[PDB]
Amino acid sequence: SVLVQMREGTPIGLTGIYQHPNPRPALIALYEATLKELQDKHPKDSVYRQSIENLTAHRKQIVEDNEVSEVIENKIGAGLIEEVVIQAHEELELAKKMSEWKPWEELEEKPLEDQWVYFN
Amino acid sequence: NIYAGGSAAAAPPAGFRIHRPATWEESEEGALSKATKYFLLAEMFRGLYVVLEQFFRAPYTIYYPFEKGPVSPRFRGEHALRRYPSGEERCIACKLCEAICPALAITIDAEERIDGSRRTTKYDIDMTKCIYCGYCQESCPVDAIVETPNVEYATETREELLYNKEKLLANGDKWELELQYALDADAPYR
Amino acid sequence: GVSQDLPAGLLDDIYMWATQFGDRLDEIEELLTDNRIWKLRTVNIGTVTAQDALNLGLSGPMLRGSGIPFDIRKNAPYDAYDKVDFDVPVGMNGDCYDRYLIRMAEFRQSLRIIEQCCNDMPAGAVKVEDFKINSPPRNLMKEDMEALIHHFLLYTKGYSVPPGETYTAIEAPKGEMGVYVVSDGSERPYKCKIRAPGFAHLGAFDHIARGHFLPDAVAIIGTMDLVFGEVDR
Amino acid sequence: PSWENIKDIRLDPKVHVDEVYEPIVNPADRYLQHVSDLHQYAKYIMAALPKYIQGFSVWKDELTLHVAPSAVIPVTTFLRDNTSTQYKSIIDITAVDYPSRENRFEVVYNFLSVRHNSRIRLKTYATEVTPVPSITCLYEGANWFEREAYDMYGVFFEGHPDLRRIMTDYGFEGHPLRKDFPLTGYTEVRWDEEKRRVVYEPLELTQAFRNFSAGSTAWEPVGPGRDDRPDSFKLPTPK
Amino acid sequence: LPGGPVPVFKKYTVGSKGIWEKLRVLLAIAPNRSTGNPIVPLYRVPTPGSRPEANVYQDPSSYPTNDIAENPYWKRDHRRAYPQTAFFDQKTVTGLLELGSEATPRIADGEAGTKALANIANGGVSFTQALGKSSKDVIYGEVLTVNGLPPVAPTLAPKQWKIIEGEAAIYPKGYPCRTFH
Amino acid sequence: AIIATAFAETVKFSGSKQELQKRTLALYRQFLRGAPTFADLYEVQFSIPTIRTKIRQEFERHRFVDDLSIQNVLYAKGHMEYQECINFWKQQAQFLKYFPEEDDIQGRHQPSNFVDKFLKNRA
Amino acid sequence: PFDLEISTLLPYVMSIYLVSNYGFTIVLLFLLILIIGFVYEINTNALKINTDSLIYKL
Ligand SMILES: CCCCCCCCCCCCCCCCCC(=O)OC[C@H](COP(=O)(O)OCCN)OC(=O)CCCCCCCCCCCCCCCCC
Ligand code: SF4
Ligand code: SF4
Repeated sequence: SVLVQMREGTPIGLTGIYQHPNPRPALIALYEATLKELQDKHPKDSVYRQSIENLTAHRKQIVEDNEVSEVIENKIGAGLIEEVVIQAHEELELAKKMSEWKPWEELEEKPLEDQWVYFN
Repeated sequence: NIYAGGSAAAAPPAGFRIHRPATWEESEEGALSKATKYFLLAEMFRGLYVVLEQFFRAPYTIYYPFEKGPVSPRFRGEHALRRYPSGEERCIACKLCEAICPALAITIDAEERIDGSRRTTKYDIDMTKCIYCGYCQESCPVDAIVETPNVEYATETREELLYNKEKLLANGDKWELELQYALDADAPYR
Repeated sequence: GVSQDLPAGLLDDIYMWATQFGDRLDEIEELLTDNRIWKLRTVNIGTVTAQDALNLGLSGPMLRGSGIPFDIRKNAPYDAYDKVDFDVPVGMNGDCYDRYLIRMAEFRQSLRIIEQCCNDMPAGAVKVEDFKINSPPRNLMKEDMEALIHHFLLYTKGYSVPPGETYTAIEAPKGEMGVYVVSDGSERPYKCKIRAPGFAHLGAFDHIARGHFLPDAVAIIGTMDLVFGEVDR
Repeated sequence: PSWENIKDIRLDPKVHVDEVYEPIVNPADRYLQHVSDLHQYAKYIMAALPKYIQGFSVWKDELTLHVAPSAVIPVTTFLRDNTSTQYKSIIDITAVDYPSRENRFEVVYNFLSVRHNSRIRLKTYATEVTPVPSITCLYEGANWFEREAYDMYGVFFEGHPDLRRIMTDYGFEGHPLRKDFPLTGYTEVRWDEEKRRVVYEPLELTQAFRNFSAGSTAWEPVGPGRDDRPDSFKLPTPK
Repeated sequence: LPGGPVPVFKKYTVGSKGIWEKLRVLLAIAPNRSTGNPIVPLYRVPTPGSRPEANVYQDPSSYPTNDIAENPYWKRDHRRAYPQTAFFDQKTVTGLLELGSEATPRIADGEAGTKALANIANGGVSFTQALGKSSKDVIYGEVLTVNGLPPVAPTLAPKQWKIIEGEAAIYPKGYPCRTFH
Repeated sequence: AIIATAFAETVKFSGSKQELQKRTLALYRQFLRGAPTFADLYEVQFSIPTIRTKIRQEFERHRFVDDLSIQNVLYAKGHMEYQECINFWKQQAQFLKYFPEEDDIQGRHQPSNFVDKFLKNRA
Repeated sequence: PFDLEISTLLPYVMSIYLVSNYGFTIVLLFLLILIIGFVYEINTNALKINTDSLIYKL
């Protein structure tokens, strides 16, 4: 299991989000899981997979290279490290749903010719 | 450097994480002083004193209808139809006022006067539809319809609030001097 | 732009009022900020988390109270909000008391901006100088043929907007106010929907107010700051 | 040192300019680099969900994604939840009645990403009998907006927990923002003395609505405009 | 600290004089607070209907817009130079993927180029096949970033927040309201 | 969260006609059951059998509608109406809109053939 | 009960001098016994009327 969001303890400035005890390992665990889900259920050609792989690898390199939370969040550039953990969890869930939805296919519903005509 | 799903602007500002709240034991004030404030209601007495200070200041009230609040040249009250100094009406039935009125308050009819002039034969304003926006006054190219600074014309039935041509001309005749004041004051700004 | 230029003696009067609005604020704050009954009625009442604030569509103080520093005046600098200096207050607990503090400090920031504009008001026109959009000054309209034609057409037919659509939002005092207008190339809009912040707030009422007491519901309605012209249009 | 001798501002020397200089600039020019960025971003999104995105449009700083009604849940989830997008705030939901299309209504979603300081718009289509999937499961705020869209237009939102009129009177028949609904409605109310209650009656106006739209211009007013597309998004010409 | 207290005699409000002034200063919570009443000889005088500036006002204008000799209206007619709305469907994005772009072409000349444009505009290649044939160079340069990362949601004016602490803040340390600049 | 209200049913378009007729008959039963509640709430002069008669007429009006989507929409609107009535959201004024017949005779002249319609310019 | 306790002191305050230091002690004991019940009321909180973490199974 991974602790994603602490809902009590020390407030950090954003209501409902409290200080995470051990954030870096939770980030690492979530990044491993999302990488694994991409590699086992996403075609290697899909741009979705390529993008998310590169992004997750980048963030995981940053978290492993750096021990201090402030330095990590400065290098990630996406909020406090608690918010970063929540982002990683959310990307992970999105990847698992994308496996079932299969967006890499061809588009199933084509629009009618009249569908997107405006007054120009 | 290079960001992934983020940017320098999305990175937390310096000091975004708040300092941990202090416990009771790390308090500067002794328990006795805090209890003095607690039991004697210090800030409540400060509030009461601020309230009492107002009691000795000059009030703001004015004694209507013997005094009146400020009124400016631009004020928008009841409507009135103006004349030329020669006493000929200024409205030439161009009906721009009818076309711009956002509430469709204005109803106008026109035809060639017996002397050949283009004049109105019916000019009504429904004062219960009007929103007193003053577009009709900006529109008219001869300053014929204007809005007086008069607000005291409340009526006891609604039928008195349906102004016809005769009423609006009578208002213009009655308020011409004040209309001239407002015009002399604001015409350069129109 | 604006319909008419400022009257001649307005900047001085605004400044004269601005010299004493600070005290007028301090007196309200004397009655309210530290009163323990006020804090009893407002602390930890109507608490909203940051994430639920974003999820519910809340904006303005209702969102800045929960710790998120978002302000359209700073984020999407519109008008002269980039030429003036001001700060943005952000709460941390997301309760009625933080929102009250936020509003009380927005008073001060507004006073600062008003003073800056009183000091830096430039000269020039106040409306766009193309008489195909805004009407010409009446001294031209009564002497010039082109100006008279443009005045006639602007007040009878109106200007024609190029076709397209836009969603434009500003930081209204109650939060984010926006409009989604659809133009068909003609003089009359094809569609105009107004996004009123009060609508989203009152929508979030049932989530916020669950588990509170009836007087706390009154205080919550107060902090949502609803007008109900906004709510239903 | 007192208010009786406070200095008279009214007699202070005011600033005076002789000529005001305001350069002529097209206001769309400030958006050029950002329009290029939005184009790149939209290209990425289409490539990422080719099964769903039927197309996009870009106008100054507003990006629109066109999707079929079945694609709404996946695309909204991707927007809300992907790290590079994070469109956490629902702003509004609405419909626009196009009576020429086979599918009358087009449903519009605006989203806001406080993380990235960016907005996006997503469109779908629907008809008077085909519903759209409700996004209340994703965004709580969409509840009331979808009740408003239904009330005004009649568009159904499949999966909405409590879908009912929000604005119109109780027992109102008709969806007012439909282009075929008349301005003044079909009915009005008054107090009926015989029945001692507010009754509904066919509409009868004392003054009839004067539609001044008959005076629309007989000359095309604006023309074609100009295209602000970046050169990296225009098809190449052979040679 | 700018915006700090200013004394009551620099505020345009009536106040008190004589012995009552000393009484007020002795008995006031904050001696520098004004009473709220505007000074009658100073405030809103002369009245708006009797300003001398009305008889000198002229319509304001700005150069070069007011010039009588060098401005053709069509050079400054911004309404009709409005940006068109650019609609891109999957066929157009395809065409961009295969044939490249006007800025950086990947197309042959003569009939070959026109026929390539044609058969993409007919449906010869789908979007998914387009992406599959797409090389590493084109994917990284023209769909993702040169580093292979996806593009972040663009912002028109990036805002860098700073937090003001200490004496320059609005509230003191205790209160749960911080100052962002 | 924002939770549903009393007698709220999530919107679901039935994929098959039979599964829709099941819901339709349930809704009809709910209306018949609620009739006395409606008679108490809205202080009606008329009788419960007349409420039930009116409900039967309302359900009758769409007895021959074929296309499934239209039936789905009609059912959804009927349920919205039921929820409106049973929760006393509606007032007496709007409720009596449903009941135009129980008001008294409006006048002596309700034309039926061409000559009476013609005399009143309604031919 | 509390009303009865308060009104049971009326005879005491009307006879304080006559009961001297004796009645004094008796009424202290009476008051302390009642104070015990008041303590029970306070500690039982008699008149007074989502914090889980988010865990993902990776
Ligand atoms: C240091 C050693 C002292 C030894 C003991 C002292 C002997 C007795 C002291 C005399 C005064 C005692 C009575 C008042 C005590 C005030 C206690 C209090 O503050 O009540 C707090 C109560 C909520 O309780 P609590 O939870 O403890 O507050 C913390 C909230 N986070 O919330 C409240 O009830 C708010 C307080 C109620 C105030 C009522 C105000 C109504 C009338 C105002 C009276 C002011 C005087 C008016 C006269 C005009 C002025 C001349
Ligand atoms: S004030 Fe406005 S509503 Fe009234 S007549 Fe003039 S334009 Fe019409
Ligand atoms: S706009 Fe003025 S001149 Fe023209 S019809 Fe109206 S009142 Fe008369």
